Amino acid sequence: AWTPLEPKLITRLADTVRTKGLRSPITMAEVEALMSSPLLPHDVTNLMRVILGPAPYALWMDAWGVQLQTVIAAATRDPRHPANGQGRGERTNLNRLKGLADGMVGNPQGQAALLRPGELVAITASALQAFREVARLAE
Amino acid sequence: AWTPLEPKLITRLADTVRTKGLRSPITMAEVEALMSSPLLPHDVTNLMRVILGPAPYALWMDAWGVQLQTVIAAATRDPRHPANGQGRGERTNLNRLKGLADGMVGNPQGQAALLRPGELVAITASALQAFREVARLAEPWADIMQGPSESFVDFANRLIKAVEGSDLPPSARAPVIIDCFRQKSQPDIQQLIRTAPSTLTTPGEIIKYVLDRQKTA
Amino acid sequence: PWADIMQGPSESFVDFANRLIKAVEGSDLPPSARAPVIIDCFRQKSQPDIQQLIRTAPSTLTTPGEIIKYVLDRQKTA
Amino acid sequence: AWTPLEPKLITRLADTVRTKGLRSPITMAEVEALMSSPLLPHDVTNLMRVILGPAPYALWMDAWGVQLQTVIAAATRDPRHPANGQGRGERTNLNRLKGLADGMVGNPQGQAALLRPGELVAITASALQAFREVARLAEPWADIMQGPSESFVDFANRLIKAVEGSDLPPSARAPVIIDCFRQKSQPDIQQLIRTAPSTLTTPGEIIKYVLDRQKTA
Amino acid sequence: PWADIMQGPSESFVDFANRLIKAVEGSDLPPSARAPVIIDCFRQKSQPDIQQLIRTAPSTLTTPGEIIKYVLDRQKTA
Amino acid sequence: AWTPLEPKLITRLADTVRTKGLRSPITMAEVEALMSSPLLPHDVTNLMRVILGPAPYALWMDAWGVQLQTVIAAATRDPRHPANGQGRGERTNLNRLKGLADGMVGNPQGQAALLRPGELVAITASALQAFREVARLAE
Amino acid sequence: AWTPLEPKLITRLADTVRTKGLRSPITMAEVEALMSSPLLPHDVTNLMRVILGPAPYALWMDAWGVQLQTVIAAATRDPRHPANGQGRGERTNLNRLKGLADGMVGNPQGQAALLRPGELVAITASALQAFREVARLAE
Amino acid sequence: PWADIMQGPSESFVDFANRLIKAVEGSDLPPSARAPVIIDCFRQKSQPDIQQLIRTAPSTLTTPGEIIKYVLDRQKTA
Amino acid sequence: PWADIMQGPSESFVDFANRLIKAVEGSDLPPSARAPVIIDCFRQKSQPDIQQLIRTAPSTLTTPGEIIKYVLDRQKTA
Amino acid sequence: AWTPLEPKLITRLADTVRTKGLRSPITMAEVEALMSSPLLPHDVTNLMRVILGPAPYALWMDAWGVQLQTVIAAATRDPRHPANGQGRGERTNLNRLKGLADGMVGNPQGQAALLRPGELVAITASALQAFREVARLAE
Repeated sequence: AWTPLEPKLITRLADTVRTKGLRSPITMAEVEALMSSPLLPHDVTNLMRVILGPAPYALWMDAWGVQLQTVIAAATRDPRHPANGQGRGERTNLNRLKGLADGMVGNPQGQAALLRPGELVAITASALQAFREVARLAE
Repeated sequence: AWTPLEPKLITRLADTVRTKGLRSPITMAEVEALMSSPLLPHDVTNLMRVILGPAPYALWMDAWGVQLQTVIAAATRDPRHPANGQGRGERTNLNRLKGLADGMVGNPQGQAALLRPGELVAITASALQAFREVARLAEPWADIMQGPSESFVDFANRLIKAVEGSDLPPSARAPVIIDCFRQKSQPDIQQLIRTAPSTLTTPGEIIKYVLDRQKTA
Repeated sequence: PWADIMQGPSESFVDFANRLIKAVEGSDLPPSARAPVIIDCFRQKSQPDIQQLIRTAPSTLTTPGEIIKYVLDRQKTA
Repeated sequence: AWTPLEPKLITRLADTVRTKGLRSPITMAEVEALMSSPLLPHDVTNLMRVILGPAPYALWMDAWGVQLQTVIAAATRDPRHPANGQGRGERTNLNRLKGLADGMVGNPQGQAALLRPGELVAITASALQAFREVARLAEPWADIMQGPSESFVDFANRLIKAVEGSDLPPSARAPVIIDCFRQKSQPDIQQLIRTAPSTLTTPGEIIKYVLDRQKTA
Repeated sequence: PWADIMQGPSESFVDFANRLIKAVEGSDLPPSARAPVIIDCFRQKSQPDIQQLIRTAPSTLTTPGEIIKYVLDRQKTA
Repeated sequence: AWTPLEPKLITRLADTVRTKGLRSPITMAEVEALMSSPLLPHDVTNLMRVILGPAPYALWMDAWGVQLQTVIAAATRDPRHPANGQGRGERTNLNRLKGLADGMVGNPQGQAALLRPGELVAITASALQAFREVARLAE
Repeated sequence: AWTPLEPKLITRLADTVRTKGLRSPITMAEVEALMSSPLLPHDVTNLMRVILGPAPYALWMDAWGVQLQTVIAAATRDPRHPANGQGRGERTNLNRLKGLADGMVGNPQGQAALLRPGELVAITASALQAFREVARLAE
Repeated sequence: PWADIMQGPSESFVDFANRLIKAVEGSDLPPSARAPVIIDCFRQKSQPDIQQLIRTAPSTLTTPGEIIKYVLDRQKTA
Repeated sequence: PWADIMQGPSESFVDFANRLIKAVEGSDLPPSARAPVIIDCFRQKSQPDIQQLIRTAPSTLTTPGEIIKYVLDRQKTA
Repeated sequence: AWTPLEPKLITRLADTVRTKGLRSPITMAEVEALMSSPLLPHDVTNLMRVILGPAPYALWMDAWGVQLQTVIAAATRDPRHPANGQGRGERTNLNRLKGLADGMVGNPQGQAALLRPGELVAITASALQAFREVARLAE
């Protein structure tokens, strides 16, 4: 069952990003805090939509896609990925990682249903690395 | 039984509207949050009275009336409305939607008594759409230039904001943002984008490239 | 005092409308005299650009909300 | 048997390119007209030598080579090309397409002898696409303003020309033209469009409305 | 002469309309040609502020009286 | 039998309108005075032709037509109008009110013959209201 | 069988429109000349694309649509239109007039196949009236 | 004379390239010396804005067509 | 002191590079920290024309010699 | 046995480079003179360290590396290089050309011991071409 993040925590994090900036160690610590439980693509996408401005959000979408593509290359380079399965029918496509696959587009409940925990942690680590890249790039 | 919304949440939402404005995505998210349970006309009316100023409140009353009238036209166009009933005696008049009907004027308890859940959700959706209209109305992309002293991320933020919060179709925002990056964004960055050995086909890619190769100053 | 409210040279129109409606509704006027006063104050205050914008209205505006909507539509973006 | 194109038609086409330019729709129509029958490499080469200046001719040679190389890649990707044959001995090399193969260099009769009709039509389509590329390259919408003394039909002509002859998708031209009519087109016409009792949702409708209610001066 | 009548830079509109209607009705035109001439003289004379005011009329004005009423309503008070 | 209004009274009223204007209470009182007996369309038309300038006269013709049209709408909304009759053959057309009907065009005697007293008082009240509108509009 | 108009005549007409303008009587005579035989929607559309600038072409598309809509209203007001038939299965839709119907989009040969001569003359008269409107409007 | 050709202050670049290629190919140079001369004349003529535009080319341009394409891409729209 | 070295407004780039490399190699830095410091001093000193020239390098320059070669190739002849 | 170049000749060559520059034909002739006998990597490296400034020395190191890499590509393209041998055990690596191989780093005697005469002449020609490139580049 999907539970959304508190809008109070999200508002506090947005104001933190607004006053301290993207690169302060306190901001990265707060992001790591709100990046503790494995989030669904819907959660991370809306979180970055709210805390980041328009141009940093575009940059972050780009960087997140690139990092997820690196993850999928490593996944096709190793059939023992915690997102993959043993047979070929469990291979994870980027539509399933970005939340674009069938039964997931716009629906967080179905998303949480079909996604694997390894998928969730890989998406989360990818999003964190992308946030780091964009923060280092913006300023 | 009617339970009022917390004045603490209402005060926080009012201050959010006061600092961030009516159109910020955080404000719309907060309104969607306080618009979660189906509200009675009394609740939404007092909520908009408190969070909105006088002139936006007048505009919102107008827009809410218009949207409720569209709803009632659709209701008389379909006898299977969740606010309607099967017989003609359950047809829902605008006095019952705006809370003006008999046994409802000024009394939220009686309101909650006589109203249907379909009535409540229709009123709530109408009020949300009216709030969106008024927010879009209360507060030009083709006039945006990068100032001589302005940084590029500020210019990109301002431009993307003005382009996405405008009347363009959703499928026309990215090409417009790109072509505005290319023609605005004073000639140093113009030449920096022009002499791109790779083809940049996304605002994010253009922003990344410019941030990499920009003249540190 | 409502009759002393003017739209400043740099003030936007929604702020002026908010201030004016506040001062008119929080005053000693009868309830049935607020809308005509708000309209006639929109027409005579609200510095001559908006005055001419309201004057040359092909439609007849008979409500403060309608005047506000019209002015917000056709206002000089600046 | 090879028959040359009339020098009268070629002279008329050259003067058309000289007065109207490379990108006018009348010029492209005339080129399509003289590109009706499948031409031999000699014909197209001499035609572009005559109608184009030196620098556009260099650009066109480059673009024609690139397009022919794409064609030959598609040909090696499909043995059923109308220029190819079934066996490997009919595979078509770029020397045969550009007219550089044995028995063809400088001789149009031998050229017409050895060439295939599929070869001819592929060469012709390649040359047409290369001409389009060079024409788009040889000669900004977001910088167009209506001058203080300029009429509105001239401004609309210039703006529609620059918007349709640009890199925008076809589905993004009308909204951009409308929003440029609204934000450019100096504040008298801006206010004239703003105070439109009807909603104008097409550049033609906006042009008609403005032409009706414009300030005669 | 009616075709030489212009609205002066400082003249009001009712004086200009009076002068023009006087000169048009007291002339050699047929009776069935006075109203169209008066209208088309209101549109082309009557210095460009009122010209643009008549041009941007959301309704179609088909009578000198209607044009006079419209202009008197929406005129720039000065 | 039709009796014309005195040109002396009309000249005095015209000079009153010329010096005091259209909107002064003395002018409206004088108009009410000369609007005492029910006038035929000929009388009111010539009166407004003489006392009003050309442009106010055009405005007044417009306003008089509009008010007479409102009167005729009320008349078709009530068959008991003092201008109407009981049967449908007495319904009053605008040609009969404006003096344009058959046997009335340009002839005040025939006008006075065919017109009803209710017709006369309705025409008179309409003309007075139109004069008020034009006076409020001119200045 | 469809035969295109000569590009020489079209070039001469375009230069006539360029030097004399849209409203000169010589230009209207030349347009009437090139509007002699009933043209297919493809022909008139390309002709106006070539001879008219971008903004006059937009205006002309609007006016042509309006005039064709008036024609279709008259057609549904009279089942004896030379474009219509006797039964309801021959009723002519605007997709068939503007060349947007099935089997006609972009293909002039199929266009000439399915279209009626009454359809062609109605389209032609509509286009001529639209050209007149736009010419009167542009200058 | 090819060695006397300069790009005028108001002249576009395609006109200058046309004139230069015409004068170089219609001259007494050997056929194998036209391309290097055209390139080195693009670099030293073609007033200093385009000179600096060609100088700061991240890629090496080794053909008049490539230089023309690059300059047409990155030229200062004016 | 290496951290106080700036390229003068009139100084050429090879003189500035010579002075900077001299002061960096004849200082108290470890041997493994000279190349990164020389690069980052080329990027932040070396007045903004050369700063932008190095910034907009389509290739990644990872050595002082490569930076010097690139700048000498694409420098503004003056 | 390794014999160093005279510091008197090196001082004269350094002053020649200082007064005449890098590109003068007299300077290139002097370099060709001091480039007569096949030099060990130590000799050429110290020579360029002394006669060239810091920035030209960096440029020259770059160019020398590139030219030596071209030489090693030609060497792997032909097993009959005077630096190579017949078997695969005599293939010459860039560590042996730049003097970085085992038993050579910093020791000119061991360098002269293990190096081949073909190796020496290839290194020398590479260094001369690199000097020419840097001289053409510096001014």
